[PDB]
Amino acid sequence: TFATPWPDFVPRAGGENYKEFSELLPNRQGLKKADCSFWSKYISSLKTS
Amino acid sequence: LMGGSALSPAAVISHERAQQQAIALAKEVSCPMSSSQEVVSCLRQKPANVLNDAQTKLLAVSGPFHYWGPVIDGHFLREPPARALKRSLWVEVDLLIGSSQDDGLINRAKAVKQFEESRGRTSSKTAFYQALQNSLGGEDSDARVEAAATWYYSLEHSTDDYASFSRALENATRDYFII
Ligand SMILES: *[C@@H]1O[C@H](CO)[C@@H](O)[C@H](O)[C@H]1NC(C)=O
Repeated sequence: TFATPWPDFVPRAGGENYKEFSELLPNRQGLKKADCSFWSKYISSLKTS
Repeated sequence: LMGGSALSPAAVISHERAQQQAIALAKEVSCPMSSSQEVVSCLRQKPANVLNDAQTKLLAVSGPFHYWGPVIDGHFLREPPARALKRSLWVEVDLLIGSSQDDGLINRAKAVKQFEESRGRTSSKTAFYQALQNSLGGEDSDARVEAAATWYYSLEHSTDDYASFSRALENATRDYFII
């Protein structure tokens, strides 16, 4: 009962939660999932092929 | 111009494809393959139903580059249009252009599926999407563009369901053949 309850990083689709250090401390869900699919899934097929 | 262009990558099929597409036609019905004057001299006397049978057997696969379409001819088209759109200036005609959101090449092949459902060919749908995915890159089907664009529309789930794979394929073709 001091702030919002932090949820743990569930390594799965529909999860991957984190905490945004703003005034309300909200629970977001998925950081840079557009851009961390770019460097991790696009280029990882371009670099090996 | 409604839902179409003079720059869309099926508006001018080439001699590599158009000569192949009639060679592909003469294999369907029992027509002789000798030369140009013999792949027409059977088809100049075929009944108009069995020749439109051989369109549905052939257009249900192989995708948009294997559509029938215009060919560059020296008295009608001096150049492919991407260069030829700059080769034609000082002519005045206003343009009101525009597509729909519903214009998909699955949707333009809605009547193609109906005869394929009539005789019954469930393999003429999963072979149609990959042949559409084969055409999704360049006209030569370069893997460097086909693997690049299949990431961007995120359709690498042709495994269990045709829910997201059939929709996001229509997303991809419409933003390169239409819009
Ligand atoms: C196709 O495009 C629309 C555009 O509004 C988008 O909402 C939709 O999610 C796209 N389809 C897929 C399967 O991503």
